[PDB]
Amino acid sequence: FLGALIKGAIHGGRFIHGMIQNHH
Repeated sequence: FLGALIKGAIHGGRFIHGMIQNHH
């Protein structure tokens, strides 16, 4: 029930595109 794929949210939510949830 961790939910978080560690590597701290992929890599910190910026590798893809702002986490797609942070984007800009």
